[PDB]
Amino acid sequence: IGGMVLGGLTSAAAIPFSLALQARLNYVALQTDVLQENQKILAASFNKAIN
Amino acid sequence: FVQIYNCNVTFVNISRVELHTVIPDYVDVNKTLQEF
Amino acid sequence: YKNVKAWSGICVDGIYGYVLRQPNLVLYSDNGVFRVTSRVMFQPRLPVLSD
Ligand SMILES: *[C@@H]1O[C@H](CO)[C@@H](O[C@@H]2O[C@H](CO)[C@@H](O[C@@H]3O[C@H](CO)[C@@H](O)[C@H](O)[C@@H]3O)[C@H](O)[C@H]2NC(C)=O)[C@H](O)[C@H]1NC(C)=O
Ligand SMILES: *[C@@H]1O[C@H](CO)[C@@H](O)[C@H](O)[C@H]1NC(C)=O
Repeated sequence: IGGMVLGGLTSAAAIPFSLALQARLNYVALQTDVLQENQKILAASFNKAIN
Repeated sequence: FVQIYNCNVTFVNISRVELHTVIPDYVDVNKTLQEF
Repeated sequence: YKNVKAWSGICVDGIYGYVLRQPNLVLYSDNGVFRVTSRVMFQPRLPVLSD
């Protein structure tokens, strides 16, 4: 689990999970939008799914 | 590179002219046409 | 998903077809404005010659 947020930084610095996911999105299709409209939708949807 | 508008803060801050010092062989053709 | 007016390529002067290098991209007419998008996610941007 920690591997999800321990993004590839110096030291053992972590990144926000929001960023981690953004990277995993760019993998699929490079994102052309500066603002992450998608993240609040997906976080909410995710939270419901887990519950 | 690809062009995307927006400029989401955490970017190299640079003028079009200065850009050639970041990306070699960049040519500001419009400026060039105005000068030549 | 959106309905997209795709083109197979651009044929300049009736002689020179030019097509997107990467097969995962769509060139389309946004009511006359030509844009490029992923075939997977609707994240449009303007084309460049290097495409
Ligand atoms: C590149 O240049 C831009 C444009 O000058 C700088 O971005 C802007 O930086 C200010 C400082 O980082 C942002 O902070 C603002 O401060 C005022 C207080 O003086 C406050 O009321 C505003 O709410 C705000 O936080 C400003 O939003 C921001 N620009 C963007 C796009 O957000 C950017 O600093 C420079 N880039 C880098 C990497 O430093
Ligand atoms: C760039 O050059 C074209 C050709 O001279 C002219 O139409 C255009 O308005 C110029 N653009 C700028 C930003 O000066």
